[PDB]
Amino acid sequence: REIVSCQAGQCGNQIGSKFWEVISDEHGVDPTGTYQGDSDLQLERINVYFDESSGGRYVPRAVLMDLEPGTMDSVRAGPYGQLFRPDNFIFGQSGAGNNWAKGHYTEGAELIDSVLDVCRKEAESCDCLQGFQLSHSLGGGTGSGMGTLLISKLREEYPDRIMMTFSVIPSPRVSDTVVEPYNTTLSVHQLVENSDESMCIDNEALYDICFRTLKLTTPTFGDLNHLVAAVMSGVTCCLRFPGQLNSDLRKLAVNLVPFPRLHFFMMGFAPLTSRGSQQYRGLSVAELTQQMFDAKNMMQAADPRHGRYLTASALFRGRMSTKEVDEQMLNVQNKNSSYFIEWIPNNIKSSICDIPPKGLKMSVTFIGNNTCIQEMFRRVGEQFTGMFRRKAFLHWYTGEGMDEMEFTEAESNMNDLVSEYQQYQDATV
Amino acid sequence: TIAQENAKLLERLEHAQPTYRADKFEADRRRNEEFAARASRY
Amino acid sequence: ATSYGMEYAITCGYTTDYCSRSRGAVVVKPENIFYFS
Amino acid sequence: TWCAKGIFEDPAVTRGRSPAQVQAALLHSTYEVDYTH
Amino acid sequence: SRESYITGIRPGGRYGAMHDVEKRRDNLPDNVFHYMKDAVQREELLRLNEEEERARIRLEMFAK
Amino acid sequence: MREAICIHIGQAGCQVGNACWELFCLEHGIQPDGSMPSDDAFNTFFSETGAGKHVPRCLFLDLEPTVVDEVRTGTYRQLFNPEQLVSGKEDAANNYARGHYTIGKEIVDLALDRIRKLADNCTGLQGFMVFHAVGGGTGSGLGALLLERLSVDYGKKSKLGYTVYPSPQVSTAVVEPYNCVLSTHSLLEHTDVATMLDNEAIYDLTRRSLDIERPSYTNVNRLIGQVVSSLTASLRFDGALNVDLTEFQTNLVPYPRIHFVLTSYAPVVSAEKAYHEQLSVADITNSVFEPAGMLTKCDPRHGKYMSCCLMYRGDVVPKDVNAAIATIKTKRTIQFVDWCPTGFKCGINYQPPTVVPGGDLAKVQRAVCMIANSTAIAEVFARIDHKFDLMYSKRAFVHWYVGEGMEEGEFSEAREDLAALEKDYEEVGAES
Amino acid sequence: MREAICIHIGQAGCQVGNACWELFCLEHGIQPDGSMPEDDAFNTFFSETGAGKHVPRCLFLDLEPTVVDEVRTGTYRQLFNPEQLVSGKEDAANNYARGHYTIGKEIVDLALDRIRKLADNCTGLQGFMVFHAVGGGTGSGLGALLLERLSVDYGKKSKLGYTVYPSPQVSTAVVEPYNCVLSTHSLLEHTDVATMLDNEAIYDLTRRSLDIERPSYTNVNRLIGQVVSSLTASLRFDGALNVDLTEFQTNLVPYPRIHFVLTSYAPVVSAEKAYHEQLSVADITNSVFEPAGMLTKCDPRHGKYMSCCLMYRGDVVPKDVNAAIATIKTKRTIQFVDWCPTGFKCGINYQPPTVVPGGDLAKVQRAVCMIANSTAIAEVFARIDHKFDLMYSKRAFVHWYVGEGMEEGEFSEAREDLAALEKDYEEVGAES
Amino acid sequence: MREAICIHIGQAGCQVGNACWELFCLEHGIQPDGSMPSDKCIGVEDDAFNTFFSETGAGKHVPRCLFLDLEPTVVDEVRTGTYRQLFNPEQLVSGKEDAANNYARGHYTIGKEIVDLALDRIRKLADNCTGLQGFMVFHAVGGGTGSGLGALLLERLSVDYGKKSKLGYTVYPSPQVSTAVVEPYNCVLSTHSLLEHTDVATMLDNEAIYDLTRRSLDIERPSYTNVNRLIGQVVSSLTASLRFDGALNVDLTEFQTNLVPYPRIHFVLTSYAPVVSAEKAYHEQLSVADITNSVFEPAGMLTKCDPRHGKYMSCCLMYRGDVVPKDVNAAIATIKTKRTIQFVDWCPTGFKCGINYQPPTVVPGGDLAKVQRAVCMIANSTAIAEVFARIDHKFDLMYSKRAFVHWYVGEGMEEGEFSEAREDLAALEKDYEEVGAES
Ligand SMILES: Nc1nc2c(ncn2[C@@H]2O[C@H](COP(=O)(O)OP(=O)(O)OP(=O)(O)O)[C@@H](O)[C@H]2O)c(=O)[nH]1
Ligand SMILES: Nc1nc2c(ncn2[C@@H]2O[C@H](COP(=O)(O)OP(=O)(O)OP(=O)(O)O)[C@@H](O)[C@H]2O)c(=O)[nH]1
Ligand SMILES: Nc1nc2c(ncn2[C@@H]2O[C@H](COP(=O)(O)OP(=O)(O)OP(=O)(O)O)[C@@H](O)[C@H]2O)c(=O)[nH]1
Ligand SMILES: Nc1nc2c(ncn2[C@@H]2O[C@H](COP(=O)(O)OP(=O)(O)O)[C@@H](O)[C@H]2O)c(=O)[nH]1
Ligand SMILES: [Mg+2]
Ligand SMILES: [Mg+2]
Ligand SMILES: [Mg+2]
Repeated sequence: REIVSCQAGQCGNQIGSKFWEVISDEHGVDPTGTYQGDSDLQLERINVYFDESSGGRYVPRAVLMDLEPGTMDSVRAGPYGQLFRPDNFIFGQSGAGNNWAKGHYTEGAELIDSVLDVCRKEAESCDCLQGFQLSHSLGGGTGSGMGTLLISKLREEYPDRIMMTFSVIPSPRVSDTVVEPYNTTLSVHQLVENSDESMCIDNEALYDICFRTLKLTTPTFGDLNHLVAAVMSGVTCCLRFPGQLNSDLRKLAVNLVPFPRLHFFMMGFAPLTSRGSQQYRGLSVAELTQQMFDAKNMMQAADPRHGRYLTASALFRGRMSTKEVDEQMLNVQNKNSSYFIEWIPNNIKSSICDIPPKGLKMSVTFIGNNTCIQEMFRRVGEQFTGMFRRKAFLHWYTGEGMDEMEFTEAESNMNDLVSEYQQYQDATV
Repeated sequence: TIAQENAKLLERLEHAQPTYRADKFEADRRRNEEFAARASRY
Repeated sequence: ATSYGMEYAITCGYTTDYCSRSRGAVVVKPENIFYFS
Repeated sequence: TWCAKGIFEDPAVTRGRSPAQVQAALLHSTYEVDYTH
Repeated sequence: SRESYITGIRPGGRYGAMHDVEKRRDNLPDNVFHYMKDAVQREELLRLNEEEERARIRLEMFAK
Repeated sequence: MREAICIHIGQAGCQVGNACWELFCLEHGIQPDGSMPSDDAFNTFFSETGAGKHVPRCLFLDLEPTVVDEVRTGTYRQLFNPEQLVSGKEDAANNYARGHYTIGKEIVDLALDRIRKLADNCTGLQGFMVFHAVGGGTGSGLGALLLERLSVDYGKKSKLGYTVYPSPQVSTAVVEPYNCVLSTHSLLEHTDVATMLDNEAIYDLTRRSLDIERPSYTNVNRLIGQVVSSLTASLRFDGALNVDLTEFQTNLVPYPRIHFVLTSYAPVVSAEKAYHEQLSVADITNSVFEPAGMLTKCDPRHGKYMSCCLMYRGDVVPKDVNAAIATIKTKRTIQFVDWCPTGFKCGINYQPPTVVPGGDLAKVQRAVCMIANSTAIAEVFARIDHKFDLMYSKRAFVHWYVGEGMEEGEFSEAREDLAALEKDYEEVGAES
Repeated sequence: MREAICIHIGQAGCQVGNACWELFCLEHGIQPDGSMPEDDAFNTFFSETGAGKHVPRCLFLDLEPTVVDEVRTGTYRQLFNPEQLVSGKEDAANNYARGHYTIGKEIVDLALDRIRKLADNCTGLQGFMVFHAVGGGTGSGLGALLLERLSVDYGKKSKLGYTVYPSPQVSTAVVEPYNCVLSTHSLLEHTDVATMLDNEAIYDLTRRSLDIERPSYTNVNRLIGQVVSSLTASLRFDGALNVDLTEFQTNLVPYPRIHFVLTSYAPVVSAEKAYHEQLSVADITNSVFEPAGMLTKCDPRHGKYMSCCLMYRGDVVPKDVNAAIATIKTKRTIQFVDWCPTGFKCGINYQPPTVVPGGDLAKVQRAVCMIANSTAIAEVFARIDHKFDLMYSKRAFVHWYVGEGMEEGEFSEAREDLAALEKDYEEVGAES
Repeated sequence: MREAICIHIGQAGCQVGNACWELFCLEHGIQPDGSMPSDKCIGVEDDAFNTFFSETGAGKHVPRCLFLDLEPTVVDEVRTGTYRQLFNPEQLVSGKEDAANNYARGHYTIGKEIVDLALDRIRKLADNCTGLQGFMVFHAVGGGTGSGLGALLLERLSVDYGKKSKLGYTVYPSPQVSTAVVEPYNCVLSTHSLLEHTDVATMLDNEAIYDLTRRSLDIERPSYTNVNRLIGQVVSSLTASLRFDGALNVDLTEFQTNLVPYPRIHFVLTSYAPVVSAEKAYHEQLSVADITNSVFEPAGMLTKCDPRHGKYMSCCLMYRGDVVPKDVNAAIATIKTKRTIQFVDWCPTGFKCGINYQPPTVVPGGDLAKVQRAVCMIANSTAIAEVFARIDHKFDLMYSKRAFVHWYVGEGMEEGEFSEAREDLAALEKDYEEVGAES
């Protein structure tokens, strides 16, 4: 039932702060933690993401990780910074410096004991926790190294529980550092072997959505984090609110994972409308379905038309009618049969939740195990090979205890991950 | 290997036999007619 | 069941919520009490 | 730091004659609305 | 055909009748004899209780 | 006497049974508080109390707590017993293995405790009626486990499963064919009647025959509850022809392996078209027999009917019932199998159907529900096993099942007995 | 007539007596001031004084002043006599030797003086109900000394010791196995019937049958008081079968050293579940015989019942009493010893239980309390003396006992007495 | 009368025999010294232990067992164990150097210097036993000693004692959990002897016992000790019919003729139920029908061989306790009604049952629990072709370019023996396929 969350790095910390803003907004929780909602449904399942104190204040089941102390101070300065428990902030003195080795072997290892202690405390406080959640950016040092190391340790300590990760994959268009290929290659091979579902964020697609879907002149990281936080809150809405066809995270995982290696998912939201065209658009199930499968609505930069959908899941929120929702994906299955694999008859898992996000009459989050993630992984691997072929930016990693062999092994596991999707893309019955 | 036990499974499904023959039923009906003829003086 | 519909039945016996040994033959409730009118 | 407003908010719910009332109507459940006495 | 002892159906119900298992003992060991004696006595108790509940339900339904 | 115990397994089962129970309370004049403001007819579904309070003879049981807790917080909190309302902590997660080997084992013990308490409270238990969906996890695994335990405990006592099979196209889950093919074990071995209630047929019926723009699972469950009330009214209320569960059990099931039975109900009409149509018995019987009113997505014309049982409610006359039977026999498109000449069971009840306030069904003075076993039902098993074979040809989603205490050979034996089902369906449908 | 004396020794005894007396005053309609707002029905527990009010026939004997001062300053301060409310100055310090050989002797004289006053105030005394905890120090030591004095002084009067034995897993004390072993030495000789009221059995019963998250000593004492009230109701009020303390002690004790007996009570339900269940006599008897509805964790399947005494209260009738008896004999999982064919003692009273305002039990039209001697009791004694051996191997915590005027050999003597107790439990359990 | 000679070979055989004997002595009330102190429930001078124990003038009961290992660790552990007084100073042969996973070493170089003494001891036991039913060999084909010396010993016994019954209880390699790299070599080379000079060869792989202990016993960390405890339970269950009274009495030659339809088809499948622990003993209604269903279920099988994947040819049950002929017949009828357990077409009967009134004896410190009734399967089925299809595929994959062959060649072993082993294993596959084929 309960879900405990972890935020890694500056990216993960900002995204998690936005996510907790969204969750408190949905559940009627003030920045001081007091409950201001006017319904029984908001308070019925607040224990999934929150824990009550002696004074009645609701504290999130969240932990924060960053080797730079300034990120924690920024979280304090945030509007909902007072909501978090003060002892859940585990921070170092020297930053990772965008070094996976520093965040995974030298600075992350010497600090990971405290974060594991805090997650163990939260896990014991949970009556029966559904799983673990993590938000991180694989292109950084802290979000990649410490994030992967914590995924590994939590997998070892809790083998039955389910791991969810939100990994902000970098893109050459938004390549704001130089060691994105190194960090991503060195982290994907922990993500594949230690995360039950690992869904991807690309700032390129986030900016594309902000451009030609949101039509905002100058969004910011705040708007990007809100866009990812909305779907992050919607993927777990079934636990917190009832529905005509309720589901949960384990149902989503079992329906979206046909084979163990294929747990890297799509990610999308609807209805996303511009500030002007918002009043004129009639929000319906048909509009939601039309926006879900649109390429421009995906928040990772890879064309879904190129690949085939192994499977997909639609978390519809709002009081709806069920044959409409079922038929709006049946007809998509029928008219896009070339975009869906043949050996799976039903490639869509529809889940219905009664409560939509407040401020909307209707909503949906889309999570799909598409076969075009191999394009993004291929691009990352090509960049990694280009850098690694000539010892470029390698001494920084090697001097921190890492071995030259581990880079080759990470590239090899990337190749396995790519080849699986490659050979299921063109598979024939 | 998965093709190997897929072929084995297909063979076992082909060899699968229902509970009702309708030929055992016919044989039992022949026996039933024999018993009725043994009885039923008329 | 009477000709005038469902109606309270009249019986003869002591009604006691407190099943005391001594008060077996003593009326202790207004239920057994009747008044002329 | 500035964040845009109204991105994640529908006008019919947020702004209108009875925004609190429409929010309260939304925040009920399907069993509650369909199954009443 | 002749399958009654596996089908579990005889006239008079699934339960049998009382008899002296001491007489039916013939070179059987103590464990088997004890199992048989317990089975017979307990069978008799089941039969009495089934008849009692059947009669009680008859009476109740007549009273209704 | 003649009581029947209701079991509601999974989310679908709980919601269907909850609609059934609001309909039962409305029909018997029982408020959500559980009392009659102002006749032993409710006894078969409600147990009396010394304070004059009525408690349903039901067991809601789901491995996840959302639906049951929300029912607890709902209108019928004072109606439903605090126990017999079991909630789990983690669902079966749409997994037969999780529902039957990992999570169902820690809850079936208290499930049987509740069922035993209900049976002890009962006096004339006619049988069990189990509502669940074979495509989910809890409705598959926990349902199979509970059916196994009930079969080994209560013996030959009747168990009717009003189950929601996958529909040919309108399906929610992806491993739902796995769940169906694996629940085939229990729904073939440890149940005597299995009535299919797939959602696509409900949807198309409420589209082309009931005329509301956006009905949903609520309307689906209301109509299913109307159907089950039609089935149980024969023992609930007096009539010209009264049939209990075992009365029609043998009349509907010709062979132990042949107990999956199609269903249909009519008139399913709205208020606008209710008062302009003379809904005669012949008209409603013809509407039921037509595939337009058929309640499960399967074409009868592709197969042959083996045995129908008709439940008429209202002012239906014994002349009208067999006049409709004669017209049906004269009709050629509704062909019965050669070896079953009569092929008909009839039960007439003097209680007209009751319409739930705020619902979609219109008040009609008479109605009829047909529960019919026919050879045409081989198609649902054929399509579900084709889907199972397509997904199982290279072991998709099988690691989830085998990582939760399940063997590879369980899928093989499910394919084996489903195969035996289509073969013996075909062989009993074959002409002499 | 039929007077009886209650002696509450120790902290547990004092708390249990507080619960029992707050139950008894409400049972008899006596206000806490001692005066109620031709009634010779309270005589067994209260005596009419020279003021027109009623004073209980109880003695709260304890070596430390906290609990007795709480009683003297509580709501029942005007009810209890200023005497017969004995207060010590320093407790036994959780030491059997300290409570039996050093401080027990300077207080047992005045305890016996109070007992003499109670007895010669009484006119038809039947026996003494002793409430204590063998796990602790005072209830073990002073209890042993006082029971020895009563046994040598008052002759063969009934001795009903309802004491709180150590629980299998969690115990308040750490020398608690020592205290239990050294107190059973005396209770085996000077207690006609001994009843166990261990804490975790009551905790589990109140958690799973009363649906309260955190009941406490108050709630367990309320349950114990309900048990004692049910046991004494046979003599308090007239019924179908009235049985006295002497009447059931010989029925329950087969051999002189076989007198430690389990206990159970039903129904124990909350207000939420009270109005939803039809608490039939068969249902309550089955709940009693079940291992979840009993106040001792001596799993009856581990042994064989020797003699079960049942106390029915309310509208219970002898025929469904014996129907419950017969179905209990018919139940598979429990068996009786082969030399107790009868094995059953029954007593029916017409007075239903009375609930306490602000309490935890809902009003029930009938109830049943069991006191049972069974061979499964040897398991708790085996655990207790196994713990005793574990502590005594290293001579841990023995200096405290030997420094309070206790010989070291008494530990060993009690150890082989417990060994003989388990051996002859096994002997009487062995089939002929 | 009805004596049987136990012969244990190798480390696995020695430990299996140790478990079997520690079970037998407690089942017959024999102390570790070798004497029965006093029994009142059991009649005195009862010739029930005569089959497994030979009486001595000092009231001693010397086991009719021979231990034979080319290396002294296990036999010296037995000599220094708690059964030193019980076991004969002889009958406990010790070597000086093991075969070391080498069939060639166990059969050609080191086996010849100890086979003479092994046959000396065997002839001593045969002279002592006047009603010898047969020899029960206990070993594992994985090890070099158990392969080579086992093959040599069985060949010598077959050529010396004629048509005496031979029960070869062999721990075959498991599909994945295996401890030896040349184990496919040893297994494929031992099939000559295990096919020619063995009357009934019993599948006793390891990982099946591992899974059975991890599921039925609900114990997470068991070992070879628990594996041996279960295997001894099975052995005693199937061999106590000739030691205790029962409704249906069966001897070794009495049931091997039922098990084995054809001379080459004698490899057999085992299961045992109800196998429960102390906690789960009272949690189930263990009746005859329930225990028979659990026996026929593949979950309770003691070897990795799915019954659903083949045709059952012969099958006999060994019931112990308060079982009754009606109960076993009802169990049989339920099995016929069940279709997941379907027999071969040409064998209609296919069933034998033996009933013994002696319930199983639980060893103290073991994970088993007392059961009022129990039953052990032993069945010859066509499904056993798959373990051979796995082991020969493994052997061919290893033998593709002559791996580990030099070790065998250097120990006086012909190179073509590997090819001959492959050929008659292929024949043992083909005759299984032919006999399972529909007529
Ligand atoms: N008729 C009807 N079917 C429903 C209803 N709700 C869900 N279903 C069916 O349930 C199927 C999906 O299964 P799940 O979502 O796993 O629900 P479940 O069968 O109870 O299984 P669990 O969720 O694991 O407990 C859908 O295909 C629907 O056909 C309902 O209200 N009425
Ligand atoms: N049922 C019940 N048991 C109690 C209660 N209070 C204490 N106990 C039991 O008493 C045991 C400990 O002994 P004490 O409560 O100290 O009684 P005592 O030994 O006579 O008092 P001291 O000699 O001062 O220790 C614990 O193990 C409890 O099980 C109570 O309120 N109700
Ligand atoms: N069932 C069972 N199997 C065993 C036991 N001990 C060993 N085994 C297995 O049997 C296989 C072969 O046993 P052995 O013939 O004794 O081989 P070994 O132990 O190496 O000894 P050598 O044969 O002399 O080489 C080993 O690989 C073990 O995995 C046991 O006690 N019981
Ligand atoms: N969505 C989002 N992405 C961010 C934010 N801040 C940084 N990023 C992304 O995170 C990546 C760099 O991560 P980094 O800060 O080095 O991670 P760290 O080293 O663990 O702190 C860049 O590619 C950015 O696009 C933010 O506030 N929101
Ligand atoms: Mg569910
Ligand atoms: Mg004290
Ligand atoms: Mg060796």
